[PDB]
Amino acid sequence: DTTGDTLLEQGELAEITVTLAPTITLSTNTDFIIEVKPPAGAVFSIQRTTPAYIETVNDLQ
Amino acid sequence: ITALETAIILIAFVVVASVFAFTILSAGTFSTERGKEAVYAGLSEVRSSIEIKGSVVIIGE
Repeated sequence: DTTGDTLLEQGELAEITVTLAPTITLSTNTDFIIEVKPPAGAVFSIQRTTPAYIETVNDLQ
Repeated sequence: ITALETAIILIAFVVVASVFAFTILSAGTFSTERGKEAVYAGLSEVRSSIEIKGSVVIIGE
């Protein structure tokens, strides 16, 4: 907020929002995977399963 | 008498020495250059690796 720094170091915390509204269609009872590839370090992925009834805000634990 | 000839033989050997000196001068430079490239070439090869990041995906027709 003060400078323009965009490095992630001790004490900082950032959330990430991936928007797929019109371009990518996802619906109930489906399995999807989101893969993140940093320039260095681990390469992790996120596997979940869409619920059977979509609400405005859903939790996937 | 003996002085006159020894001048001629003296000139003969110095010329041969100089010509041999020039050739051994010229050759030493070439050998030095070739040794230098070998080190440079060797270092470049070791550092040129490649990794694989992420999964492998098959697309079926």
